[PDB]
Amino acid sequence: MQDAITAVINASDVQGKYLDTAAMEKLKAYFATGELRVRAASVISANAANIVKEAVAKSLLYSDITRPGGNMYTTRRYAACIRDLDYYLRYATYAMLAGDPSILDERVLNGLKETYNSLGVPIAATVQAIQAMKEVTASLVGADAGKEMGIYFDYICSGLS
Amino acid sequence: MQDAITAVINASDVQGKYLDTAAMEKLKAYFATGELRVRAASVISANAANIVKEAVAKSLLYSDITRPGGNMYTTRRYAACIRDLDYYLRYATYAMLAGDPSILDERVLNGLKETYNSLGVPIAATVQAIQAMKEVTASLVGADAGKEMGIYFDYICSGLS
Amino acid sequence: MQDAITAVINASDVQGKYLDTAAMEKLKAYFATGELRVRAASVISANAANIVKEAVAKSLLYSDITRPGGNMYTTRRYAACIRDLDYYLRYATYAMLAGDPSILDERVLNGLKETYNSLGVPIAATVQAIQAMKEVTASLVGADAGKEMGIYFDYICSGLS
Amino acid sequence: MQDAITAVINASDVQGKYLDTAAMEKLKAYFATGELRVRAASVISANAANIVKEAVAKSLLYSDITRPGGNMYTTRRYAACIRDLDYYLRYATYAMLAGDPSILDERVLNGLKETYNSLGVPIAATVQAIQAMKEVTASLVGADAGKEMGIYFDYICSGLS
Amino acid sequence: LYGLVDAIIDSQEYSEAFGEDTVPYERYITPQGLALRSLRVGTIGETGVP
Amino acid sequence: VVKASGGSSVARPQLYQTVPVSTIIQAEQQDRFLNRGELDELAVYLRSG
Amino acid sequence: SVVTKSIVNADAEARYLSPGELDRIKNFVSTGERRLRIAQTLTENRERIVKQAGDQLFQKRPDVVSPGGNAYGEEMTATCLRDLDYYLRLVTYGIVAGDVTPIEEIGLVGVREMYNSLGTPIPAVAEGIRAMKNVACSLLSAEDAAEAGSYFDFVIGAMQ
Amino acid sequence: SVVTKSIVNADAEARYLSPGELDRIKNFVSTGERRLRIAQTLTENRERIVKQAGDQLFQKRPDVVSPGGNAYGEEMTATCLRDLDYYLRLVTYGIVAGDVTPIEEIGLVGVREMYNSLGTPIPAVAEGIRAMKNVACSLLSAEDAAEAGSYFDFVIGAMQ
Amino acid sequence: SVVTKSIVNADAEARYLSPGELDRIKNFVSTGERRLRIAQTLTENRERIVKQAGDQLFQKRPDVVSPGGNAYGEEMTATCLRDLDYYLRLVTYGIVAGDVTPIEEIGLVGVREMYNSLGTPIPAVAEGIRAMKNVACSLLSAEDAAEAGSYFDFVIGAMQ
Amino acid sequence: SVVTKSIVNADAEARYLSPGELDRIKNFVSTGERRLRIAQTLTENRERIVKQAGDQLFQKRPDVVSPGGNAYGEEMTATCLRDLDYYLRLVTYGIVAGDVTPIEEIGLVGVREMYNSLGTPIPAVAEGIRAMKNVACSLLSAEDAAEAGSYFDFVIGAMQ
Amino acid sequence: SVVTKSIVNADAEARYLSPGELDRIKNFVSTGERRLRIAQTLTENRERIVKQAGDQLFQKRPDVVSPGGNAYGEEMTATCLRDLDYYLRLVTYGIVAGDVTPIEEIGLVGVREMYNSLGTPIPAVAEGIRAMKNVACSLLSAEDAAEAGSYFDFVIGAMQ
Amino acid sequence: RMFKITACVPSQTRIRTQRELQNTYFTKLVPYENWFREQQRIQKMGGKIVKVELFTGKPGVNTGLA
Amino acid sequence: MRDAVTTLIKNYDSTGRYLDRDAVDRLRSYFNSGAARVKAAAVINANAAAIVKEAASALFTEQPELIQPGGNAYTTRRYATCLRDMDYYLRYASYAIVAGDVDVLNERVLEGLRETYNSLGVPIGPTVRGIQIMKEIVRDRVAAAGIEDTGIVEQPFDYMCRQLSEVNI
Ligand SMILES: *[C@H](C)[C@H]1/C(=C/c2[nH]c(/C=C3N=C(/C=C4\NC(=O)C(CC)=C4C)C(C)=C\3CCC(=O)O)c(CCC(=O)O)c2C)NC(=O)[C@@H]1C
Ligand SMILES: *[C@H](C)[C@H]1/C(=C/c2[nH]c(/C=C3N=C(/C=C4\NC(=O)C(CC)=C4C)C(C)=C\3CCC(=O)O)c(CCC(=O)O)c2C)NC(=O)[C@@H]1C
Ligand SMILES: *[C@H](C)[C@H]1/C(=C/c2[nH]c(/C=C3N=C(/C=C4\NC(=O)C(CC)=C4C)C(C)=C\3CCC(=O)O)c(CCC(=O)O)c2C)NC(=O)[C@@H]1C
Ligand SMILES: *[C@H](C)[C@H]1/C(=C/c2[nH]c(/C=C3N=C(/C=C4\NC(=O)C(CC)=C4C)C(C)=C\3CCC(=O)O)c(CCC(=O)O)c2C)NC(=O)[C@@H]1C
Ligand SMILES: *[C@H](C)[C@H]1/C(=C/c2[nH]c(/C=C3N=C(/C=C4\NC(=O)C(CC)=C4C)C(C)=C\3CCC(=O)O)c(CCC(=O)O)c2C)NC(=O)[C@@H]1C
Ligand SMILES: *[C@H](C)[C@H]1/C(=C/c2[nH]c(/C=C3N=C(/C=C4\NC(=O)C(CC)=C4C)C(C)=C\3CCC(=O)O)c(CCC(=O)O)c2C)NC(=O)[C@@H]1C
Repeated sequence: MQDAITAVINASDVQGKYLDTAAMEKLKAYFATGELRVRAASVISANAANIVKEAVAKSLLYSDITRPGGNMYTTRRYAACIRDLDYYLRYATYAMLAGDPSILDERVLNGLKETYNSLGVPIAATVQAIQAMKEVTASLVGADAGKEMGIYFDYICSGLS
Repeated sequence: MQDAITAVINASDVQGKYLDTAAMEKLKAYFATGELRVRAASVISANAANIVKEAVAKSLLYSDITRPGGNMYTTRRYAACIRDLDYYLRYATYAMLAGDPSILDERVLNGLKETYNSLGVPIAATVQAIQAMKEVTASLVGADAGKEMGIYFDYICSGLS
Repeated sequence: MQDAITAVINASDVQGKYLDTAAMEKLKAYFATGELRVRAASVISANAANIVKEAVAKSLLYSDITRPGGNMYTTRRYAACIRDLDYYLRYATYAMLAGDPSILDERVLNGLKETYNSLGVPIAATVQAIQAMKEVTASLVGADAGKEMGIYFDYICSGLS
Repeated sequence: MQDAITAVINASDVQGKYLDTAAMEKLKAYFATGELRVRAASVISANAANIVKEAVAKSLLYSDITRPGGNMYTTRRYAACIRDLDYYLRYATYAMLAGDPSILDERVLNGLKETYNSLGVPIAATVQAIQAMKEVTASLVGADAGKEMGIYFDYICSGLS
Repeated sequence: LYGLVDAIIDSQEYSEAFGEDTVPYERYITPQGLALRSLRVGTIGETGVP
Repeated sequence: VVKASGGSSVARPQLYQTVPVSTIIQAEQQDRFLNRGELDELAVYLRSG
Repeated sequence: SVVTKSIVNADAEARYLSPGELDRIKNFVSTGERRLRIAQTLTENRERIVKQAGDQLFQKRPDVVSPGGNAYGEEMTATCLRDLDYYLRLVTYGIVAGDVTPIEEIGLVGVREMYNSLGTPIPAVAEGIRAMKNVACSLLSAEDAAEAGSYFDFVIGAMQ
Repeated sequence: SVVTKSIVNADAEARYLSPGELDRIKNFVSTGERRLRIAQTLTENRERIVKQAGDQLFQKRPDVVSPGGNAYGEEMTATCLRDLDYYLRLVTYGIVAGDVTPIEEIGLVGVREMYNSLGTPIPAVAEGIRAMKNVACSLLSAEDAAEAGSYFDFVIGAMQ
Repeated sequence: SVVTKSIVNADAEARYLSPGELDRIKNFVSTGERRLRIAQTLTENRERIVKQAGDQLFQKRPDVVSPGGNAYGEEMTATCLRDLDYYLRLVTYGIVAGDVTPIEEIGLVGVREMYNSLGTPIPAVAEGIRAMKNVACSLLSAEDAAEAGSYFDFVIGAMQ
Repeated sequence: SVVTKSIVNADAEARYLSPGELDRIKNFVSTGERRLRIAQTLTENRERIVKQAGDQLFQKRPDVVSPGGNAYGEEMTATCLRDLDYYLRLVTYGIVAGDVTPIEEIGLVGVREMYNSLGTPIPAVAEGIRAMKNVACSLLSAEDAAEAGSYFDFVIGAMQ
Repeated sequence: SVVTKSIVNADAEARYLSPGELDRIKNFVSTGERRLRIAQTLTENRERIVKQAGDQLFQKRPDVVSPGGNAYGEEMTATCLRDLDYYLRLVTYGIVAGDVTPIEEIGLVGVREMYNSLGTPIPAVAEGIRAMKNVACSLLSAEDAAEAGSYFDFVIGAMQ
Repeated sequence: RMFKITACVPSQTRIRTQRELQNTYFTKLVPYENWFREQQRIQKMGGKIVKVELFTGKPGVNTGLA
Repeated sequence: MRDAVTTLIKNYDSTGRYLDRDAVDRLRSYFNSGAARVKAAAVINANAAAIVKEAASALFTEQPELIQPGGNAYTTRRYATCLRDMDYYLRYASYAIVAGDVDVLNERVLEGLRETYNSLGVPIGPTVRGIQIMKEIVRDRVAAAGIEDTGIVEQPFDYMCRQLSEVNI
């Protein structure tokens, strides 16, 4: 649970040094991008359900995954899958606000692959859906903030894979 | 492993459509920068050793990391650390040539957090070193190649984080 | 707990097709064996205490196990052992009614070896006592049900070993 | 592996300090214990098979472990168990010679608990067996080095637990 | 967290065991928790062989 | 009742070979920055295209 | 099945199946032949049931087939008709099982979440199943139709 | 930081960050330039702040430097001054972060436990931090000192 | 208000208001004039915003006014426009407050349940409020409209 | 150490320690006191050894300490002296261990890689350790000097 | 078994079972009835076979049951007879299977290790099994006894 | 808004030795949000609260009541 | 890898019991039906290629989406590997029909199959349907050949389908 500001100061703290000028430059960078990050976060908040719905339609619906015997087929499984996509999008938004994928590490990816492998969830199909969510999010929040959201979606994909 | 051409062709192939004009534009951009990519790659190959030397001197050297018990103390550990910086540079060069980050995800980032967390390697210090390598490399190869190589260095940095 | 009917309908559901005539044949078969299964379950329920009393007397009583230091010595441990024999009988009866070993797999045998090995319970003696219960049960419900109660009791013994 | 010498020097190396006078006292103590340790190692080396024989008799044999379905039943498994007990004896004697339990931690304990739980090996019986080995070894090598062997035998018990 | 906490504390099992007057207490352990406690030398005692 | 084998990690087999990937693949497996001649071969393709 | 629902609720209390539950299973297995016949008829007439019921649903609630609804165009309308087919199939499974357990686990758990995240009016789905119930009443004998109507009623009950 | 506290509350309530919390983050990122400037002045003058405030602490509380006091002798006094330096470093961190949680995480949680173990008197340490606040206020402008003083005030309040 | 929410939250922890919360209420005091100005201009255009945004809602979703839609008949169309007006009234309250505590309590908690009982589609309400957000942004000053859009975003996000 | 060397080899052969190896460690424990004495004298005179041998190194190769050399300037030349101090410390570790094992781990692995990338001439480093060996020989008795000479010799051979 | 040997070899080939392999296991299942009869004679007469084989063991090798021997004692001789019983049971398994691999899996893989641990003369165990073979051949016909001897003699050969 | 009510909860007959006086007569403070659960518990007990009061002065505010 | 005989032996050995009359009865049942099992496996082995081809065509007509560009069998590279999987199932199922026990299928085919299919992206539901289509074709062929009890031939395919499929309770 480190944001960019906390990460900068934490590294300084471990070294035992007052904030250096280079660290000030890194903090300035976070403050500089803050406005676009906050704006995109509010946009995702408003369109949260739609982002997930579009991603499911773009990557998962009318496919082997949702047709009978595909592990998203039963209604309980469909509800579970969209719940997980909601979880991914919410923590990606938190990560964009903070500037750090550490929240994704601690709250999503610390045991996710083992749970998915045990349950039988197809990792590749989830990765496809998360990638589609990246495309939809980029359109909704704008390309400039879309690059920022993209890195955190990629973090989820790298950990999940 | 996928280069940009492989990704474009495969996306078109899944859809079933012949290569569309927008896809042609993406491929055309990659081909157009081909001369710059090859030129920069040769520069990296020639200057790779000094790129690493400068980057280690910039951040890791004369630091707590090289102090006794700092995890680059031992001569073993120092040699391995500069090797890993060589790895990141080499695979960043591969990623630049291909134009896609799949090399980084397939070979560099499918065991990186496991290896580094198991060894105790300090991720923050590695991130600082790779950022320093990005700056040194950008100076040697010029701004256009500094931007391209920079995105792949950033990929490795965020993945390590 | 999947039974024969639930398993048949589930398999047809996975394929996606409505219930086939062949599936109807299988369901008719289970309905045919319903009379023996229900009758045997009623017999087991009424005589459950006597089944366990006879099995304990035949196999476990007046041995080292029931004498000081034998793991059935303490009054606590004796009551726990008879409770475990009741467990195996009850879930074997559930399995016979269902026509499916899924309940045994899911609830009874999962981690049974690990719990017993952690507690110090002799798994060899538990297997022998379950065999004694199998013989007593076979006598009480007759060869028709004893054949089936045999397969479910032996399922427990195979897993427990 | 770290023996006592290597542990002392590595502890000093981590701080970065030359070997202190207190560290010299530690090393001198190890050198003082050297004769009794080497003598005891030769005793165990010649009497290794007898130690395993006596221990398996004292604890493992004539129990539910060796009755059919008890995990040590079958000649394959009885051979395997005596092989594992000799593993413990050999590494424990290595540890007596070196003076540090790092051999046990590196070559025995790490991962053994998971493999044993996977294979179904009773873990209580293993602990009781190696404690029985401790009793036999104390008799053969004498009390003073039996004091020493016990430390490493107990280390193995704690790791398996 | 607040919803999950109230679900657990409002559950029928919290009222059945621990009631509404009793501090909660450890009522069960997984077998590899009993392995850690009860199989160290000094706690194993006789547990495992006659 | 069918216990699994390790854990399933997504595996990406190569559908087809291309000159970019092929040159980079062999360089990666021999652990050497793309040799000047091989780099020029990729450059032949890239100046073309 | 009625068997597993009896076993599950008895397992919770840690009892052997009580005599009343055993009697219930006895009756269910005896009348299983009748149940299989009921499901056979619905399976045979599945095409007609879906077609007639779909027309009735669209007529009663034209908004769904109007623009701006979930099912606009033949592509979306076909998928809606398939969903109605799904629920007919689940009702057949329910009749054969003798309990609502197949219906519940396969297709009544998370229905609100799935259809809400699909952009579909759940009350309209409920009316569609009501229409299928009426069609099924036509195609079944009175005593059988009452029993099958119970499973249709459970579907609409969770739906709305 | 404001961003991390907002995320923590939203995470514990399963809530996309509320508009008010987003507004708080917006104001904080804008004031960033002023925040970093205040931190730069404080760290540049850290030697003067610690020295002057340490003199004030010993003058106000002679018992701490009297025999039997915690900071008796040159080395003990040096460690006391180092603790004051630590707390100033924490205050600079807090000013930059815009939240007191970096100060709380590092050095303020369990401070009673740590100092009680060491034998140090907590209120006397609070006197030292109060003196540091006075010196920093002299080194800062009025608008700057009000913001930085609030972080000093939290430190003394928690260590009261 | 932000002050009221902050005071209650501090009361729970039995803490005097922390420096960050003091800063937040300080900024609320500072921006009060802009808050009142935003409320006044939106109030001036209160009828216009609701009516034209309602037209946009109907235009985007024809099923709303089609047969089977809840807003069928001139009286029901009036009720839908009134709901848009209710939310605008709450949004102006919330803008004045600087906190979503009024918006939440008055008109958002249980909105799914209330509209489900009424039969109304909450997603359609969401589209209507989105149209209101755009209209209000155009009438409001662009810099001020950025802050107001966040509060409209909260309302539409809660709708689902 | 001798003990670790024997145990590693025997562990690979899955064999209780061979009788000869047991005798070898017996001789090592008897010789340990002499080893500790040698380490004691070298570490007690460590400042002398490093200082005068470093002077010899710079005198023998002034280009190395000249401007443009790796040890150009006060800071860099001090760090070069520190490297000489490090290698003396590792030699003391090796003397106590009775085998190169500690020195061949802490240093002597990838020294070529580290130094060659660092820019330093590794033959010059070898000359520096040779000078330290000569000074140590003066400080040691003849037979004692032979063993310490062996460990220094291993270092210089690895350097070359 | 014959069936598993055929399947395993075919699977290693990665080819469907050969027609010749299928005919071989056709012969195996044809002779199954004879195999079962031979097994049942040995099983039902196991008490007599073990007792008479025990007499022959304890007279052909009187040392093993003499004082100081492995089997000396009322209980030690009982465990020895149990071991003979174990091997007879394995032989019946093998007679049913048509292959010696069930016998070899459950015993004869590590018998040397197990008995060397237990301090037993494995030649004496072999002579006990030979006594079992002699006793069993007379309880079977000459044609049947030749089959039984094969499974009794693989055991003895492995015992050496 | 927290509602405080005194309920002579009907005897559950769950006391052997032990003590049931504290359960038998209860004076408690209940949040208005949690008062529904309290009423359900009173139904299980069998005894309605003799006296019911609410600490907050006014029962309803349509807005910002909190 | 266990046959019916080896399985009965394994159970009885773990419990330390000489084979009683119940064991002999079940062993006799396997031996009596062994001739029919051999004939059925011979039919499958003889028509192995034809069964695979017919089952593949039936599966793709039932589920066109696989052959379309989105599906996993789209190009001929994957079409070949998919046909190979069909051949795998038939080969191991014929082994299981000879064996009379589904342990062969469990140990060599089904174990790890879901992990492998999820990682490679292979869709499991279509594969279950393909196995079922093989089951029906094979049952038709053995019934034509003259094997009266097709319970021996269908049960291995059914076990593969149940283990490979999810629960969908
Ligand atoms: C029909 C009464 C209403 C309606 C429906 C509609 N449905 C879809 C698409 C899907 N429906 C499902 C539902 C299920 N999956 C299941 O496994 C089960 C139980 C066995 C059910 C009920 C799913 C999974 C999909 C999508 C993926 C798929 O391929 O099945 C749509 C299309 C959604 C879209 O925008 O693409 C629609 C419109 N529409 C109506 O008007 C009725 C009120
Ligand atoms: C959706 C893109 C894919 C998919 C997923 C799917 N997941 C589940 C069930 C679970 N998912 C999780 C995941 C998480 N837990 C977390 O804490 C986090 C981080 C916030 C994540 C991502 C968990 C724990 C479960 C288990 C809950 C349970 O008991 O199921 C299912 C349900 C499986 C089932 O059988 O019910 C599904 C279907 N499925 C797909 O088809 C997509 C490709
Ligand atoms: C001296 C005889 C020669 C020489 C050396 C020189 N070294 C450095 C810098 C470093 N040397 C080390 C060496 C070690 N690190 C280790 O862990 C060990 C084993 C315990 C050794 C030997 C390291 C880490 C550094 C980097 C700085 C640091 O310690 O953090 C320098 C400075 C290089 C520079 O310009 O940056 C020099 C000059 N130089 C000579 O001229 C001699 C021939
Ligand atoms: C340097 C910036 C930091 C650092 C590094 C350090 N790394 C290691 C050891 C390993 N590094 C890797 C990583 C990779 N292996 C690869 O094949 C690739 C490319 C595909 C990478 C990135 C691995 C596997 C190891 C361990 C195996 C080995 O020794 O090579 C060490 C050694 C740790 C040890 O003592 O065992 C160190 C010290 N150290 C630092 O201080 C920097 C911050
Ligand atoms: C005597 C006062 C009454 C009575 C008793 C009776 N008991 C048994 C058999 C057993 N009793 C025990 C009891 C214990 N095991 C324990 O570990 C402890 C605490 C240390 C106790 C009290 C057990 C285990 C048995 C089983 C046999 C065995 O020990 O192996 C019998 C025999 C019953 C039978 O049919 O076998 C009897 C008769 N009988 C009376 O008439 C008195 C009222
Ligand atoms: C008898 C012909 C000879 C003989 C044997 C003897 N054996 C033992 C003790 C044991 N024997 C076994 C053997 C087996 N375990 C198995 O799993 C199998 C295959 C199914 C076999 C054959 C075991 C395990 C024991 C240990 C005790 C136990 O069963 O728990 C003894 C007793 C040894 C002792 O002193 O403890 C003897 C005497 N002795 C003879 O004289 C014959 C030549």
